[PDB]
Amino acid sequence: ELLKPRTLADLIRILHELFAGDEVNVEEVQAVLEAYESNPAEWALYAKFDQYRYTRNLVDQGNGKFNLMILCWGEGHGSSIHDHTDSHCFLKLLQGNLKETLFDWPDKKSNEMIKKSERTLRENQCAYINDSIGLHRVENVSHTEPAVSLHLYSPPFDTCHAFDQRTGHKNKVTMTFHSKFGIRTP
Ligand SMILES: N[C@@H](CSOO)C(=O)O
Ligand SMILES: [Fe+3]
Repeated sequence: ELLKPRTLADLIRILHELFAGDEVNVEEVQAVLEAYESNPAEWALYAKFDQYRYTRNLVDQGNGKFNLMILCWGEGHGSSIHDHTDSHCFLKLLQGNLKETLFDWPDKKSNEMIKKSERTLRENQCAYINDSIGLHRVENVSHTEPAVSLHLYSPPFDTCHAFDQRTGHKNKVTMTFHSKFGIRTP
């Protein structure tokens, strides 16, 4: 039975229930994430920005089944074209807007990676990606408004690949956390 999360804390409790087993009902997880109405007071602790690039701030470790984190995107900050290491990845906007550009997995032959589609993700909306859907880039294209998003990955992963848009060549990258549970983790 899926109920509306009343607060971020309630959302976390609900997620622990939805991930108690060995599989993931993607549509139910997406629905509960969408239903949580972003309340900035509840997540201010995690919203730690860096001047030069987007930051990843761990909120909950999901008793091992998932990581829930808040990403903070300065004006003009974006990601690489990347995969998600055989994990489910949910993205919900808490503040601002992000542009998501989708790409196909490259062929082994070196070639320009052409965009398959793009969309604008708006406040409170929840998107989903996995490697079977494709690769993506996420960017805050705003010149005036920082963006904040809530991300859930299951299983957790701390490495992925970044893809060179001009060739499709990939490189392994290790992901780091700017903070964990509200504490800066240099
Ligand atoms: N996967 C990127 C953010 S775009 O993914 O919903 C990251 O976790 O840093
Ligand atoms: Fe991503």
